[PDB]
Amino acid sequence: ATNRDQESSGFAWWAGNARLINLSGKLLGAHVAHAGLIVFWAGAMTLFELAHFIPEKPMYEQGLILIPHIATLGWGVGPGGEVVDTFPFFVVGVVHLISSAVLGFGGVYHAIRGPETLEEYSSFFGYDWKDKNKMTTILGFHLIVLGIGALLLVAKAMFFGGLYDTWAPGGGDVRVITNPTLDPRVIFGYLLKSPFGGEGWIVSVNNLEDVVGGHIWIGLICIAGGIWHILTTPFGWARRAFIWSGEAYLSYSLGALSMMGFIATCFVWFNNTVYPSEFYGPTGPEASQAQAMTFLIRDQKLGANVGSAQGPTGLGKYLMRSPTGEIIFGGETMRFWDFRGPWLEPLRGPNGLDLNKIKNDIQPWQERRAAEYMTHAPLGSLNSVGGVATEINSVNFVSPRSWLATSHFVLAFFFLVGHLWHAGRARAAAAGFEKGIDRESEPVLSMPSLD
Amino acid sequence: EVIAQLTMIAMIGIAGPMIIFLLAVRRGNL
Amino acid sequence: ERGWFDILDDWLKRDRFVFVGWSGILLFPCAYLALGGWLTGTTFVTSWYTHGLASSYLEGCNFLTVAVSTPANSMGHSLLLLWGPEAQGDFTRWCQLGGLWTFIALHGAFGLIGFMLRQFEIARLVGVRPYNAIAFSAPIAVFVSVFLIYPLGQSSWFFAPSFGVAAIFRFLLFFQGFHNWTLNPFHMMGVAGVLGGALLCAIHGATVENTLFQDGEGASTFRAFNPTQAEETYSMVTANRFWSQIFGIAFSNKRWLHFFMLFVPVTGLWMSAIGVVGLALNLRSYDFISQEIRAAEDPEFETFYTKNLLLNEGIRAWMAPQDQPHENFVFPEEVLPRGNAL
Amino acid sequence: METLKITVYIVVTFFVLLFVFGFLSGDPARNPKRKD
Amino acid sequence: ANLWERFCNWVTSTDNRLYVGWFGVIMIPTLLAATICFVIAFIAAPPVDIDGIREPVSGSLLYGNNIITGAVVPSSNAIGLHFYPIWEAASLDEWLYNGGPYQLIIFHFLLGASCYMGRQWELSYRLGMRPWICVAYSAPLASAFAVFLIYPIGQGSFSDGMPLGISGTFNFMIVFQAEHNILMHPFHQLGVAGVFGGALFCAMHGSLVTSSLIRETTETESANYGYKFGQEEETYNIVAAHGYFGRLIFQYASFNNSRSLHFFLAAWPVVGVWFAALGISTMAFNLNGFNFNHSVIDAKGNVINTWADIINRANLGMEVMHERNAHNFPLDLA
Amino acid sequence: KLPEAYAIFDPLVDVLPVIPVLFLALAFVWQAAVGFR
Amino acid sequence: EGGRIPLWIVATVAGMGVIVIVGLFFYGAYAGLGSSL
Amino acid sequence: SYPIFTVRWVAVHTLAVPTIFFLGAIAAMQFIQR
Amino acid sequence: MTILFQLALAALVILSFVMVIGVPVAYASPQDWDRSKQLIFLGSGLWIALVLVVGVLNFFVV
Amino acid sequence: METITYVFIFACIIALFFFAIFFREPPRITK
Ligand code: CLA
Ligand code: CLA
Ligand code: CLA
Ligand code: CLA
Ligand code: CLA
Ligand SMILES: CC1=C(/C=C/C(C)=C/C=C/C(C)=C/C=C/C=C(C)/C=C/C=C(C)/C=C/C2=C(C)CCCC2(C)C)C(C)(C)CCC1
Ligand SMILES: CC1=C(/C=C/C(C)=C/C=C/C(C)=C/C=C/C=C(C)/C=C/C=C(C)/C=C/C2=C(C)CCCC2(C)C)C(C)(C)CCC1
Ligand SMILES: CC1=C(/C=C/C(C)=C/C=C/C(C)=C/C=C/C=C(C)/C=C/C=C(C)/C=C/C2=C(C)CCCC2(C)C)C(C)(C)CCC1
Ligand SMILES: CCCCCCCCCCCCO[C@@H]1O[C@H](CO)[C@@H](O[C@H]2O[C@H](CO)[C@@H](O)[C@H](O)[C@H]2O)[C@H](O)[C@H]1O
Ligand SMILES: CCCCCCCS[C@@H]1O[C@H](CO)[C@@H](O)[C@H](O)[C@H]1O
Ligand SMILES: [Cl-]
Ligand SMILES: [Cl-]
Ligand SMILES: [Fe+2]
Ligand SMILES: [Mg+2]
Ligand SMILES: [Mg+2]
Repeated sequence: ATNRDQESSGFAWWAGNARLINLSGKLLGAHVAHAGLIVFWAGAMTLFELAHFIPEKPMYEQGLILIPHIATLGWGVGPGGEVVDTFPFFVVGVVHLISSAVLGFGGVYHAIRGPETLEEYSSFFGYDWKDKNKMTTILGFHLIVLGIGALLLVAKAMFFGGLYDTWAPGGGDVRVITNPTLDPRVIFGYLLKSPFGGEGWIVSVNNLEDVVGGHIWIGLICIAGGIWHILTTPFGWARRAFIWSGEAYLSYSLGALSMMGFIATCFVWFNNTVYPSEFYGPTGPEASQAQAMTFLIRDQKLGANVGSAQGPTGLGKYLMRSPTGEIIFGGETMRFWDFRGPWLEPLRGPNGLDLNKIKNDIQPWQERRAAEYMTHAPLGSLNSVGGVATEINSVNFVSPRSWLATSHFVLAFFFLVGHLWHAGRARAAAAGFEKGIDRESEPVLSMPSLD
Repeated sequence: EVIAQLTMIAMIGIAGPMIIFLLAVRRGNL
Repeated sequence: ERGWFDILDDWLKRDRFVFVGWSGILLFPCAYLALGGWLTGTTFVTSWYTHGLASSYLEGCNFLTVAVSTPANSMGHSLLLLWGPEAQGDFTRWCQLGGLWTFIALHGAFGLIGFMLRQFEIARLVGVRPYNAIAFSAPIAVFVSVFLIYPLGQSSWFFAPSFGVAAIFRFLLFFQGFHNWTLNPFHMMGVAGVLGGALLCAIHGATVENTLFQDGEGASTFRAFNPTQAEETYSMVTANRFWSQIFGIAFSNKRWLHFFMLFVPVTGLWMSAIGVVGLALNLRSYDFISQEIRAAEDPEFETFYTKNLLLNEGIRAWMAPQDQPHENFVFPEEVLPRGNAL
Repeated sequence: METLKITVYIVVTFFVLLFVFGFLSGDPARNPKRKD
Repeated sequence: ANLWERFCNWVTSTDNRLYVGWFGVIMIPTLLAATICFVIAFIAAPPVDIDGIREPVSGSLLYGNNIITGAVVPSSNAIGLHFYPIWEAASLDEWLYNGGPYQLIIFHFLLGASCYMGRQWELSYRLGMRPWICVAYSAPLASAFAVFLIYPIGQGSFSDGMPLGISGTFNFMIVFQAEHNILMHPFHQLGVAGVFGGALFCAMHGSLVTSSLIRETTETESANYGYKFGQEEETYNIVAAHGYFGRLIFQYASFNNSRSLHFFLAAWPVVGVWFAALGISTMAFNLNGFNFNHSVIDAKGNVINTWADIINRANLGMEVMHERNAHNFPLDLA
Repeated sequence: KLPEAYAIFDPLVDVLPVIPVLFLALAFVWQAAVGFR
Repeated sequence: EGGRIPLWIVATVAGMGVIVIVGLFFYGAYAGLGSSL
Repeated sequence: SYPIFTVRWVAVHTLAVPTIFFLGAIAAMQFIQR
Repeated sequence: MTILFQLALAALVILSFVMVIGVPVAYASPQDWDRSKQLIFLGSGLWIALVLVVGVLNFFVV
Repeated sequence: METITYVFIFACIIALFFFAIFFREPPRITK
C-alpha cells in the first residue's frame, strides 16, 4: 500500500479520493469504474422500466423517465406517441447493461491491478496536471468524442428513422428531418434570447429542424475545437487567468455541470418539444391552460358566450388580454399565456386565441387532450399521491417532469457548492495556504491597521 | 414473487462484503 | 463525618461511564419514563376515545403521524393519575383516557429539572462556572409555558400540544388560525433568537475553520490540534480583519463572542415563552385596530395583514369541527367561508 | 424610457467590463504568499 | 504603473476599510440600487396589483401600513415571468401599479448577494485564509434564491415570489403550507433540525466556553477584560469544558478537538439550511410534503383520521380562502 | 413487460437498479476493514 | 473471547440488519394498515 | 479483570431490551391487514 | 432452442456472479496469481461467447 | 405621525451603522 493512509497521503479517509490526484493509473481506474456505474444504471433502470411497463397506459402514469428518452428519439412509438414496439427499449437496456460489465472490468483492473501511475509506462497516457499542452490535448480528444455524439443525434434524425415530433402536421408522429436549420442567425439567435417570460433562451426551441441543425453546428464546433486544442497550447492571457492543477480543473467542470443541471431543470419544466408531453406529461403551464380550455368548452356547450363573460374581478372569466393585447385564457392561468402546444395552436390566430375558432372549431380530440392534461398536472406528494396537497389518497401520480426538475435542481445546486469548495481550495493550494496560516508569517500582521 | 426478489437481493448484497472477507482472510491487498 | 450520607455521596459521584450524582435520582427515572411513555404510546396506544384519531404504529400510523395525544376536553386539567378518580387504577382505561399524556408531560417536567440539576452538580464537581445550566433555563421556559401554562389557561389539557410530529404541526397551524401567533412580537423575538443563533453557530464554526493556523503537514487539518495546547488554533486577528472589511464590524473579544452565543438563542426562547403565556389567556397580538377601522370603512383598502386574517378565518372554520370534536360543530356547507371556485 | 434604457445598458456594460478585465488582470498573483 | 494598474491595485487592496474587490465592483452598485429602491418603495409606493386581478394591495407606510404590515409587493400575475424593467412601462405610474419595484429590487439584490458571496472568497484569498466562509454563506443565499427566484420560476410568476415585508412573509408561508404541505416535507424538517440545532449548539458552545474561562479578572470587573485582542494563549480551558460535557452525557459524546467541534458548528446549520433551501426549490416544481390523507382505514372501509387529516383540514381552510377573487376554475394548478 | 422468454429473470431485473447504491456502501465496508486509516 | 469477531464484520451485519428492518417498515407503508387501500 | 455488571450495564439494557422487543412488535404490525 | 437459450442465459448470470466476486479477489491476492490470470482470461472469453449466444438465440425464442 | 416615527427610528438605525463601522473602538493588538 502506497499513499493509502492519512500519514503518507496527508488526506483522511473521508477525503480518501484526494489520494488519487497524482496517481494517474488508479485515477483512470476510478473514472472508468464510475462510467461503468452510469452505464449500469442506464441499462438496469431501462430493463426495470420495461418490466413494469404497461403499453396502453401513458408513460407518465408509470414513473418512467428513461423510456420517454428512448421514445423521443423515434424508437418504439407511432402516431400520437402510441407504443408500437417495446423491443427497442429492451435493446437499449441490454446493451447498456452488457457494456457496463466491460467498463467495470477496465475500472476494477486499473484501480487495483494495473500500473498505479501511467507516466513511466506511457508518454501518451501519462500526464502532469501542470502540463498545459497535454491537458488541452486530452480536452481535445473529448471534444471530438462529444462532437461525434452530437452528430449521432443528427444521424438518427436525418438518416435512421427520424425523431418523435409532437408538432407533426395532422398530429404527433415520428418524422425524418430532411431540412435542418443551418442559418447561424437562427441557431445562434437562440443563445442571445432573454431567459425571461415569453422568450425563454434556448429552452424556447419549438421545432425539430432547429434542434437538428443546432447539433450539426455543435458537432462541427466541438470537432473543430478539439482539433484546435490538440494542435495548440494555452495563450499567455489564458495562462495568467487560470489556476493549473487537477483540483482547479475539477472545479471548472463542477461549475459547468451546475450550470447545465439548472438548464436541464428549466428544459424539462417548460419545453414540450424535446420533452414531448405524450411521454413526459403536460408542463405546469400546459395543464393550467388545459383547465381553462376544459371549462371554456364545457360552459360554451352549456350555452355560455365565453367572449363576453365577465368574471368576478371584471376581467373575462374565460378570455382576457395579455399586457400587449393578445387574447389569452383568463383566471390565474393569465400567467401562462406564453404556453404553446399542438392541441391549442389550432385555436390561435394573429391576435391570439380566436373567438370564431373557439365557438366553431374545437374538436373532440382537443377536448380529450385538455382533460387529460388538466388531470395530469405536475403536482403531487413525495409518496406519489397525485394532485394538490389537500387531495385524498387514490391517484398514484407524480409527473416525470417534477421528478426530473427537482432531482436536477438538487444536483445542480450541490454541484455549485462543490465548485465553490474546489475552486476556493485550488486557489488556496496553488498559493500555498490551504493547510492554514503560517504562525511566523501571518499576512495580516504585516498589513497596516484599518483604523 | 417477493421471495425470489429477496433471494436475488440477498445474494447480490452479500457479494460485496464477501469480496472483502475473502481478501481479509487471504491477507490481500486491501 | 463519613456517615451513611457521605458514603452514599461517594457512590453517587463515582467517575463512571454514565455519571449519576444526587440529581440522577430525579433525572434518570423521570427521563426514562417520559421517553418510555412516548415510545409505548406511539407504538401501541390509540387516541380514538379522546380525539377520534388513530395515533400508533399498531393502528397503521407511521413515524410522522404517531402521537401520544392529549386527554379529552371533558377531562379539564385533571392530573389524570393512574389511581385517580377517572381511571381508578385501571391501566387500560387510563391509556384510553389520555393518561399517558399527563404521565409524559409531568415526568418530562421533573426530568428537565433533574437534567438542569445535573448541569449544576457536574459543574460544581468539575469546578467550572454553571453557564450551561443557566442556558438550559430557555428550554425549560419553553417546555413549561407551552406544555403546562398554555393548556392551564385554556379549557383543558386537550389544547396542549400532543406528543407527535404531525400533532405538533397541527399545533403550529392552530396557533396561526386562532392566535395569529406569527403577528406576535414575542414570537418574532423568538424567531430572531433561533435564526440568529443558527447564524452565529454557522458563522463562528466557519470562521474558526477558515482562519486556522497551519500546525501540521496534513491537508486534513483536524489532527493538528492538541487539547492541552496553550496556543489558539485559529487567528483572531485575521478573523477580525476579514469581517471588519466584509461586514463592517467584527468580534475582537473572544469572551464576548462566546457569551453572545449563549445570550442570543437563550433570550429568544425566553421571549417566545412570554408570548405563549399571553396566548394561554387568548391575550393575542391578533389585530391592528387602525387597520380594521380603515378596512371596514374602505372596501378598497387591502394589506398583507388583511389577507392573512382571511386565511385564519378559513383555518378556523375548516379545521374546528374535527379538531374540536367535543364542541359537536356542524357547519353546513353554505356557512363555510370560501373564495371563488375553490 | 428609451434614454433610461440606453443609460442603464451603458452603466451595466461598464461595470461588467470592469469585473471581467479586473479578474483577467493577473488575479492569481494577488495573494500574500506564492504569487502564481 | 498606469491608470488601470493603479485602479486594479486599489480595487483589490487589503488596506481598504471595507474591501472592494472585483465582486465588489458589481456588489456595490447593485446593493445600493436595491436598497435605495426598497426604502423609497416601503415608505411611498402606491398599491400594487399582485394577483393581476385589478385588486391593488397596499404595501407602503404612507398608504396605511405600519412596519409589521408593510411590504414591497410582488409584481403582477399578468406579467408572470416576463422581464419588467422601468423602460418597459409606458410610465412610472404604470410601473408602480404593476409592481415594478419588486423586480428591480430582487434582481439587484440577488446579484449583489451572489457577489457578496464571491467577495467573501476573494478577501479570504487576499488575506491568506482558507476559503470556505463563502460556502457557509451559500446556505442563506440559496434560501433567498429559493423564495425570490426558483419558486416563481416553478410556479410561472413573480407574483408568487415572497413579498418584501413582515406580514407578506407570513402570507407566503401559509399559502405555501396550503399548496405543498411543507411541514410534512422532510427537507423542511431537516431545515428545522438545522435551525433548532444551530440555536441549540450556539447556546451550547457559548455556555461551555464561558463556563471554562480562565480567571484573569477581579470580582468588580467584566471577565471579558480577561481576554486581550490578538493574545497568543487560549482564553478558556477546553479540557475542563470537555471534562464537564463528557460527564453531562458521556465521554465520547463530547468534543476534545476544537477544530472538529467548530467544523460541526459550521456543518450542522449549513447543511440543514441547504436542505431547507432545497425544500423550497423542489416544492417549486410541486414535489410536495408527504400526503397521508385517509391513509388509515378500518375493516369496513371507514376513514380513521390521524393528525395528518387534521393538518389537512387546516390546509383546506388556507386553500379555499387564499386569493379569494383570483380563481375561476376548480383546481389551483399553479 | 419483458419479452416472455425472459420472464423467469424478472425478479432479478426488479433488483438490479439498486446495485449502484451498494457500491457506495461497499466503500464503507472496505474502509472499516482497513480501520479507516 | 474479546477480539475474535472483527469489528468491521459486526458493523456491516448490524448495519444490514437496520436496512432490512427499516426496509420492512417502508414496505408496510404500501400494504395492510396505513396503506390507504 | 473487568467487571461485567455495572451502572453502564443497567443503563444499556434499560434501553436495549425494550427497543428489540418493540422492533419485533412493529415488525409484526407490518403484516396486519384491515 | 428455448432450453438452449434458457441455460445459456442462466450460465451467463452464474458466470457473471462468479466473476463479480472472483476478479477483484484475484486481482488483490498475493499467491495463485498465475493460476488466477488464465481463469480470468477463460472467464472473460466464455462470458463474451455467452453474451453473443444469448444475443443470437434471442430471435429464435422471441 | 406614525410614518414619521417609523422612518425616524429607521434613520437612527442607519446612522448607528455608520458610527459603529467608521467610528468604532479600533481593535488593538496586545497580550
Ligand atoms: C465511485 C466510487 C468510488 C471509486 C470508483 C473509487 C476509487 C478508488 N478509490 Mg475511493 N472512496 C469512495 C468512492 C470511490 N472510490 C468513498 C465513498 C469513500 C469513503 C468511504 C472512499 C475512500 C477511499 C480511500 C481512503 C481510498 C480510496 C482509494 C481508491 C482507489 C484504490 C482502491 C483500493 O486500493 O482498493 C482496495 C480494495 C480492494 C482490493 C477490495 C476490492 C475492491 C474492488 C475494486 C471491488 C470491485 C467489486 C466489483 C463488483 C467487481 C466487478 C468485476 C467485474 C466487472 C468482473 C480507487 C481508484 C485509495 C487510494 O486512493 O489509493 C492510493 C484510498 O486510500 N477511496
Ligand atoms: C436523476 C435521478 C432520478 C430521478 C429523477 C428518478 C425518478 C424516479 N424514479 Mg429512479 N433511480 C435513481 C435515480 C432517479 N430516479 C437511482 C440513483 C436509483 C438507484 C437506487 C433509481 C432506481 C429506482 C427504482 C427501483 C424505482 C425508481 C422509481 C422512480 C420514480 C419514483 C421515485 C420515487 O418514488 O422516489 C421517492 C423519493 C425518495 C426515495 C427521496 C430521495 C432522497 C435522496 C436520497 C435525497 C438526495 C439529496 C442529495 C443528493 C444528498 C446529498 C447530501 C449533501 C449534503 C452532500 C421516479 C420517476 C420507481 C418507479 O416508479 O419505477 C418505474 C422505482 O420503483 N428509481
Ligand atoms: C477511457 C478509458 C481508458 C483509457 C484512457 C485506457 C488506457 C490504457 N489502458 Mg485501459 N481499459 C479500459 C479503459 C481505458 N484504458 C476498458 C473499458 C477496459 C476493458 C476492456 C480496459 C482494460 C485494459 C487492460 C487489460 C489493459 C489496459 C491497458 C491500458 C494502457 C494501454 C492501452 C493501449 O495501448 O491501447 C492501444 C489501442 C488499442 C488496443 C485500440 C483501442 C480499441 C478501442 C477499444 C476501440 C474503440 C474506441 C472507442 C473510442 C471506445 C468507445 C467506448 C465508449 C462508448 C465508452 C493505457 C494506459 C494496459 C495496461 O495498463 O498495461 C499495463 C492493459 O493491460 N486496459
Ligand atoms: C469543454 C469545452 C472547452 C474547454 C474547457 C475549453 C478550454 C479552453 N479554451 Mg477552448 N474551444 C472549445 C471548447 C473548450 N475550450 C470549442 C468547442 C472551440 C471551437 C469554437 C474552442 C476554441 C477556443 C479558442 C479560439 C481559444 C480557446 C481557448 C481556451 C482556454 C481559455 C478559454 C477561456 O478563457 O474561456 C473563458 C472565456 C472568456 C475569458 C471570454 C469572455 C467571457 C465571457 C464573459 C463569457 C460570456 C458567456 C457568459 C458565461 C454567460 C452567457 C451564457 C452563454 C452560455 C451564452 C482554455 C484552455 C483559448 C486558448 O488559449 O487557445 C489555445 C483560445 O484562444 N478555445
Ligand atoms: C424520582 C422519581 C420519580 C418522580 C419524581 C415521579 C413523579 C410522579 N409520578 Mg412517577 N414512577 C417512578 C418514579 C418517579 N415518579 C418509578 C420508578 C415508576 C415505576 C414504578 C413510576 C411509575 C408511575 C406511574 C404509573 C404514575 C406515576 C405518576 C407520577 C406523578 C404523581 C406521583 C404522586 O402523586 O405520588 C405521591 C407520593 C409521593 C409524593 C411520595 C411521598 C413521600 C413522602 C415524603 C413520605 C410520606 C409517605 C408515607 C411514608 C406513607 C404513609 C401513607 C399512609 C398514611 C397510607 C408524578 C409526576 C402518575 C402520573 O404520571 O399520572 C399522570 C402515575 O400514574 N409514576
Ligand atoms: C474502484 C473501487 C470501487 C469501485 C468499483 C466499481 C464502481 C465498479 C464496478 C462495476 C461494475 C460497473 C460492474 C458491473 C457489472 C455488470 C455485470 C456483471 C453485468 C451483467 C449483466 C448480465 C448478466 C445480464 C443479463 C441479462 C440479459 C442478457 C438480458 C435480460 C436479462 C438479464 C438482465 C438477466 C469501490 C467503490 C468499491 C471502492 C474501492 C475501489
Ligand atoms: C448486472 C448483474 C449482476 C451484477 C452484480 C453486481 C455488480 C453486484 C454487486 C455488488 C455489490 C457492489 C455489493 C455490495 C454491497 C454491499 C453492502 C451490503 C454494504 C454495506 C454496508 C454497510 C451495512 C455498512 C455499514 C457500516 C460500516 C461497515 C462501517 C461504519 C458504520 C456502518 C454502520 C455505516 C449479477 C452478477 C447479479 C448478474 C445479473 C446482472
Ligand atoms: C409507560 C409506562 C411505563 C414504562 C415504560 C417504559 C419504560 C417503556 C419503554 C420503552 C422503550 C424504551 C422502547 C423502545 C423503543 C424503541 C424503538 C421503537 C426504536 C426504534 C428505532 C428505530 C426504528 C430506529 C431508526 C432510525 C433512527 C432513529 C435514526 C437514523 C436511522 C434509523 C432509520 C435507523 C410503566 C410500566 C412504568 C408504568 C406505566 C406506563
Ligand atoms: C466577445 C468576447 C470574445 C472573447 C475573446 C477572448 C479574448 C480574451 C482577452 C484577453 C486579454 C486580457 O489580457 C490581460 O489584460 C490585462 C490588462 O491589460 C493584463 O495586464 C495586467 O498584467 C498584470 C498581470 O499579472 C497585472 O498585475 C496588471 O494589473 C495588469 O496590467 C494581463 O496581463 C493580460 O493577460
Ligand atoms: C436522603 C436525605 C438526606 C438527609 C440528610 C440527613 C442526614 S442525618 C445524619 O446522618 C449522619 C450520617 O450520614 C448520622 O451520623 C447522623 O446521626 C444523622 O443525624
Ligand atoms: Cl392570500
Ligand atoms: Cl383559475
Ligand atoms: Fe468557539
Ligand atoms: Mg416482477
Ligand atoms: Mg401497513
